[PDB]
Amino acid sequence: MDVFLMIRRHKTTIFTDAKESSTVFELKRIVEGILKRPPDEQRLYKDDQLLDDGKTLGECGFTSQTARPQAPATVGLAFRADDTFEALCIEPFSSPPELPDVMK
Amino acid sequence: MYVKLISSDGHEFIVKREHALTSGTIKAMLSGPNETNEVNFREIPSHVLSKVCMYFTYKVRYTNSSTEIPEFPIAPEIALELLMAANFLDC
Amino acid sequence: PRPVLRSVNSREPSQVIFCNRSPRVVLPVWLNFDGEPQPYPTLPPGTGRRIHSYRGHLWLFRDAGTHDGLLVNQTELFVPSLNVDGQPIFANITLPVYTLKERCLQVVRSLVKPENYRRLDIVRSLYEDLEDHPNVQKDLERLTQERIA
Ligand SMILES: CC(=O)NCc1cc(-c2cn3c(n2)CCC3)ccc1OCCOCCOCCC(=O)N[C@H](C(=O)N1C[C@H](O)C[C@H]1C(=O)NCc1ccc(-c2scnc2C)cc1)C(C)(C)C
Repeated sequence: MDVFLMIRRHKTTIFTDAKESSTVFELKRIVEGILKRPPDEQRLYKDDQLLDDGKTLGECGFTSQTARPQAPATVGLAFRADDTFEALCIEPFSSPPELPDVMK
Repeated sequence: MYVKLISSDGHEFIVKREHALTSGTIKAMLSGPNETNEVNFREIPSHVLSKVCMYFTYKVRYTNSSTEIPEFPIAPEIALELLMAANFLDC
Repeated sequence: PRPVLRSVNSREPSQVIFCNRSPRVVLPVWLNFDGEPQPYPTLPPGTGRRIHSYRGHLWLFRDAGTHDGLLVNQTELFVPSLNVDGQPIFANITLPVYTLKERCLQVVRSLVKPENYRRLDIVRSLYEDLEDHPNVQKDLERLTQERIA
């Protein structure tokens, strides 16, 4: 029941897998190991939807079919740092150039 | 365990070392002249390097598997830049 | 004189099911008794057909449009054996895990006429790579040299 994710914040992106049976809290611990900030200092989002820690990834809508190796599902991430949490801000990737005429 | 791959436009992709070591070029860049866990790609923009990281996940998952293998999708708009990247990374 | 990769002319029937477990239109290719590749009717994605074949006959499978290589039971070649019970031999045809480079070539080849390869703004060596289309006869030579070692 493996699920493939892109955890994104600002211009940072983490590629990682996880179980459907694994929880949002267990995902925060994985983020902690990488980005060195504890679970209480991070929020996880699903298109601007605050995910509950106790809920499973499957319950949040991160199914295997929806979150594939070739097309991972996005998880928003926002940190506290100052006092309150910062607003979610996923910086989009660069735009491709115009398709060459020969490829049209 | 993990490494950081940085695009030309400043996007940071954090990926399992094992996955990134799919690329022989990346292996050499990590070893360096003094090793490092970060690599900068001065000619690979974010929309390309993101696709490359997705391919690493794909390759590692579906190699040596009985389960049916889906296509690796490539939009026409990205194909040419991705080919250039793939040529350089040798994966 | 006598190619290593050839069908043997046994006259021992073998019922086979070609099962297309790929998103490609599949071309079945039969190697005749002199090891020459012989095309057969194509299989659309999501389809399978029960086929009359023989023991010791050699098959491989390609994308019908592009001649990209496909796997059959996780290998390149397929050889029907004797039907145990009344069971047909399954030949499950699947995508390989293409390198990223090869997969990019496949997509570029599909969008660009061969005559316009040289109009693309890329290094000369990538032109040569594009022009080196997946070839049945070349893959046989490769498999033949590997067979000895
Ligand atoms: C063609 C011809 O006439 N040549 C024969 C011949 C000539 C001479 C000769 C010399 N000189 C001359 N003539 C003139 C002067 C000098 C000498 C010998 C000679 O014969 C060679 C000896 O071979 C005997 C072979 O015995 C029969 C057993 C055998 O292997 N059958 C083969 C066969 O049936 N096959 C081969 C494969 O296993 C498959 C099967 C097939 O094609 N049919 C089923 C089929 C249909 C559809 C699908 C699909 S694929 C997706 N969808 C569908 C529906 C798949 C399979 C073939 C018919 C292709 C040979």
